[PDB]
Amino acid sequence: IVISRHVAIPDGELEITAIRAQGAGGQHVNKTSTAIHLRFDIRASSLPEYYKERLLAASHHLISSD
Amino acid sequence: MKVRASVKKLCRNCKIVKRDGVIRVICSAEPKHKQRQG
Amino acid sequence: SRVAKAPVVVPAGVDVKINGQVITIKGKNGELTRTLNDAVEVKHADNTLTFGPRDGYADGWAQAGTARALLNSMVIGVTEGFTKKLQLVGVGYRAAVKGNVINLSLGFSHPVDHQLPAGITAECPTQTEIVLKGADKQVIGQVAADLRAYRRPEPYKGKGVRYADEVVRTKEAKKK
Amino acid sequence: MALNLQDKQAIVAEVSEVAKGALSAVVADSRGVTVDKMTELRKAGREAGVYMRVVRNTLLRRAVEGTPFECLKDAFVGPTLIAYSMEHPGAAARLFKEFAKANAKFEVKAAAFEGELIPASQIDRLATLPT
Amino acid sequence: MLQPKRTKFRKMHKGRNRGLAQGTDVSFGSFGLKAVGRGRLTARQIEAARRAMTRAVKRQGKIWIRVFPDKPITEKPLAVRMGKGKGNVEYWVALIQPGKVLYEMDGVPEELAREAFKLAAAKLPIKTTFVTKTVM
Amino acid sequence: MFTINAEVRKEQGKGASRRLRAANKFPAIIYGGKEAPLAIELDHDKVMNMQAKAEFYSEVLTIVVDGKEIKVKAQDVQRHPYKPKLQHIDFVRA
RNA sequence: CGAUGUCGGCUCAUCACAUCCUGGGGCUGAAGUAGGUCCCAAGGGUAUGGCUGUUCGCCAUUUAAAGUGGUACGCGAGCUG
RNA sequence: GUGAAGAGGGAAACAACCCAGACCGCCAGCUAAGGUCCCAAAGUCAUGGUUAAGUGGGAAACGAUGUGGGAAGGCCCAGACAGCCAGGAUGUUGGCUUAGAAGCAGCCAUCAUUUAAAGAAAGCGUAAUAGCUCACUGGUCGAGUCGGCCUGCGCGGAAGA
Repeated sequence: IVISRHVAIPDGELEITAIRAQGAGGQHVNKTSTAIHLRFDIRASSLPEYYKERLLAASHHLISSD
Repeated sequence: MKVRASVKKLCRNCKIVKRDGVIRVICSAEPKHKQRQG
Repeated sequence: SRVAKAPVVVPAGVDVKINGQVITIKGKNGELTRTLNDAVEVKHADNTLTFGPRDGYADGWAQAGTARALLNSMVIGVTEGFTKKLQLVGVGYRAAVKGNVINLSLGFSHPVDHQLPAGITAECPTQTEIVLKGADKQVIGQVAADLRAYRRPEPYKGKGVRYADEVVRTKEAKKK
Repeated sequence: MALNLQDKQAIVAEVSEVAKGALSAVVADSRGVTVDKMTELRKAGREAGVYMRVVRNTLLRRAVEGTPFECLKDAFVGPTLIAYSMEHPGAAARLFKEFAKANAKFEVKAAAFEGELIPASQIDRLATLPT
Repeated sequence: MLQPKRTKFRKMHKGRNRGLAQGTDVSFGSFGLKAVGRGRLTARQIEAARRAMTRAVKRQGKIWIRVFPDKPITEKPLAVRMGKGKGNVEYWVALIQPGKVLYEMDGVPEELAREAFKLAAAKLPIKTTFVTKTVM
Repeated sequence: MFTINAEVRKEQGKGASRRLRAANKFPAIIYGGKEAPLAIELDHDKVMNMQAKAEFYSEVLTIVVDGKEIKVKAQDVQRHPYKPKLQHIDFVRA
């Protein structure tokens, strides 16, 4: 449940990570306020087969080669 | 075997024992019914 | 309790003396000596083994039935002797007896050598079998289990040193 | 059972036959099959039928309590299960003949057809009767 | 979900929950589940237990739901500081005092009812107890 | 058959009732007719197994209270909310 | 707040076990090989680079594996800026 | 209410927690909270139960032939609980989809014979079978035994630098 337009896309298929930010804002942005999400989403897990096929086919940025 | 927090009588032959302080479910019929602590 | 309320009468001739708290059975298959827990009071008196539920030791009644079956099987062993028979199940397996040591091959690279304890005697009627005789039911049971533990039967065909009386289940592949 | 009065009902069912007892027929077949018992009952089924009462509640506290009203001779054998094959018109009937059939077919045991109540004999043959 | 249609007040106090229950009596059905514990019932929990009970009887009997949530407890959007007023209403909860009958059911046998009520038993957040409808 | 050997109460009130209810015996009272209302004590354990018999309500009780035996009828049943036990039952003097 | 110097890297570590590898086992929709999950185990071992200031990450190529974290998210009276 | 603006005794250490309001001296006595095996002052106190986990001396949903005490109930020397010695059948492929699916893929339904008893069926295994059978039914030993209910204390649940 991280709901899309058609598939409900179930939780468990997303690994939320927090990485130290990138900005010119002192101590807050460099260490503590990590608050940056590098969302780990993979195609192999329950995406409605055409969604899997129309994900690897049309290459795009933000997706890996795998 | 399968560890849990709840040992249950699943089959009709699954016997219950408190072996070595640990409650376990032995089964003389189905070998995949072996359970541990709980 | 139930079995504790059932006396054990020894077939005369197979002498039994009570040396304090250790029971000594002298018979035809040797001499058996085993200790006992301090909760049971024993007495031969006629030839009937009676066990007593002593006070204080609250596990005494449970200890009675325990000591009963032990001594029952003990005195029977010195008279006739206990027997186990294991079949060497498996194509290409070899098992033979050479003196007091067992030289067998479970299909391994190196021949497995097993040693007979004290009075346990081994012989093989056929190349694919072993039969063990002895006095105690523990030592006869241990070696039968240890030889089974060298190679347990498979769940696909059943190759291995198993008990001739124990039936193994028969599984089969998922689709092939 | 289903009730102790049903156990008492089985007791009074036995006394209905003991009040009409003429002979005594024993069968100690401890090892038998359903069809084995049926093969003997079809011989009884076409001679008489269900009339040959086979109420087997032969405990020492069951059958022994249901016999002493009349023909007390079978109380000495009492227990150790006896498959009774007795009927009302059983006075010198073909009941002894039905056991020799079983000794040749499927049963090596049938209490060796003894006979206790008035056959004027024991385990040995009973053929000379007004049957 | 069970929500009050046209509520007078959008948000009320979190108050207190004490004393022994009110609905001790069972009259509509014949067998009912009672709450021996003391806690809170969320809207989703009661709808989950309604679905997890309508499965076992497969359209037989007559299921009753004694309580209605009617009290909106609230949560705030995380990472906000305290103050500025109460949060937005999220879900409705009913307070349960010990001895409250939750469900009622009849049109089912005594044996089947004891088993089906075990299904909803693990779906609710407090301690359970099974009872039956008696005269008086 | 519904005969209960009962005793009378020497004390009453809120805590006093809980004092004896903890001693495995609950209170009850009989009213009706024109006579005086009598607060009667009776053991708890027996009644829970006696009320299990459904005829207990509809049939006329015949309990005794220190010599004089009075025939009664059950009026109210106050069960403990969550715990399976009784607290107080009302008796119509009938 | 009459100062407790700030990410990353470097050097140097050290502990936890919720174990990445090696080890010992239960089970299988476990034939064999190879895999899946769970349990016991912290002794030791636990990548070089391209790009980025980076941690993170992607990619190339490896390896038995390239574990996850605590330690002022270790370590600036040790270095770097 | 206390601390703040009250020290003293106890809660190991601990302003606010429990007891208690320091005028000074004393090598004097009686109590409070809390304690009385040793460190450490005083009970290895008396009597009668209780736990086997070092619980006690960190915690839940839930699980469990742990175990103590209490009440009722089912069955029980016209002999049970459990094993053992025998059976588990009579039409049947159950009609129906009978495409191969024989009580053993599945709708749905389900009577009566032999009787001390046996569900047109409890399960593994089978395209479909067989076997073993679990129910339920006879003898053997023959003493109590079985299932829940209310509570006392415990077990597991329970992994960090």
